[PDB]
Amino acid sequence: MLTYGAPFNFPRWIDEHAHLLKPPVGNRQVWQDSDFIVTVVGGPNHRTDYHDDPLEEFFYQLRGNAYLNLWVDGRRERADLKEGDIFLLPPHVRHSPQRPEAGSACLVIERQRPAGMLDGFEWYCDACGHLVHRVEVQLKSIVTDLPPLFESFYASEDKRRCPHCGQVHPGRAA
Amino acid sequence: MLTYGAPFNFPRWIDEHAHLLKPPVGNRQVWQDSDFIVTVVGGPNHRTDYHDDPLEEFFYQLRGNAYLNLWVDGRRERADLKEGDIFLLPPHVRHSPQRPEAGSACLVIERQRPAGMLDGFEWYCDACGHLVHRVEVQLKSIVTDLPPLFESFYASEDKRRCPHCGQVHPGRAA
Ligand SMILES: Nc1c(C(=O)O)ccc(Cl)c1O
Ligand SMILES: Nc1c(C(=O)O)ccc(Cl)c1O
Ligand SMILES: [Fe+3]
Ligand SMILES: [Fe+3]
Ligand SMILES: [Fe+3]
Ligand SMILES: [Fe+3]
Repeated sequence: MLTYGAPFNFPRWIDEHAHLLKPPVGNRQVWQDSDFIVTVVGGPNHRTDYHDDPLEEFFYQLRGNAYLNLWVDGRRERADLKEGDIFLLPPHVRHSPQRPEAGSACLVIERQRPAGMLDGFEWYCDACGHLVHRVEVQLKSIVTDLPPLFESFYASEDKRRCPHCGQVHPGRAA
Repeated sequence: MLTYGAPFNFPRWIDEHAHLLKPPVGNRQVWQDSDFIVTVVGGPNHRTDYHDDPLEEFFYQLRGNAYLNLWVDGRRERADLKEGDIFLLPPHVRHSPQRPEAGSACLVIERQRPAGMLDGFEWYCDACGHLVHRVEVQLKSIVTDLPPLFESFYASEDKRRCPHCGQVHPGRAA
């Protein structure tokens, strides 16, 4: 049987769940308990973290503009997602999605991570660019597991303290 | 590094490769050698086969209309893909994509199949609806491996002969 239901108009679905896309992630999963994690992400979001996904991530910026802050070698990069753009991210490339515009919508498709394959969430220093803190987690829900992790980073100056130059990361204000 | 390149406008990409989408599949893969198999499928295609994918398949009918002939229990069903519709197909649900309109375009995303996980391609009888022929293959390319398989079915009345009522499947004319 069609465990995930019949086909349905996507633009309409987005219009109807627009009000449900809220910070910090701006996340909303389309189907539950599926191998393909299909989500729509809107704005304005609030991400100061760099995600380290063990698998690839597909992007299709349907509405509005957004961009991904990245690290390509050891340098911070910016990959813009102009409305209409699609993009496939190689596994493990560090990325921090910046979605500043309201009414924005990007289709993001990922995969359920196999047991033992963990996701990483990182923060780097503004000053020396050194790694400040990293949390590895067996990701069970890209919609609910995230906010709690960030909150623990923001609630601790010890986690935010750069082990290289001692600078304390701005927390939820960077 | 961005092994798959930078983001790019999708509508434009489709406009530029429109002429490359041809029968029987109407297939075109966006990125090569990736875990996520991202393809755009246009029309008019020519499919008389039912695909048995061991993994899920994501659909997003971007341009035009199409439909999937299915089997939901033992009955032939039809799941329409109206322009704008998205759909996630559970693994193994038998489906035969019918894409009759030219200039049509549907985003189809699947996964690279792990060794040992085979794909099935089937044909059923018009008369008794019984299974007429099934080929299992370690799918290495949903863009090039398909046509050769179908051609062998069409070139053999023995493969097309229903083991239940003896009716010979119409081949590439059903
Ligand atoms: N790319 C994202 C995004 C995003 O693109 O906004 C949000 C959540 C997660 Cl888990 C991601 O991997
Ligand atoms: N759904 C499809 C389609 C399709 O939707 O047209 C084409 C090729 C393959 Cl291998 C598929 O699984
Ligand atoms: Fe990510
Ligand atoms: Fe520092
Ligand atoms: Fe299929
Ligand atoms: Fe028959």
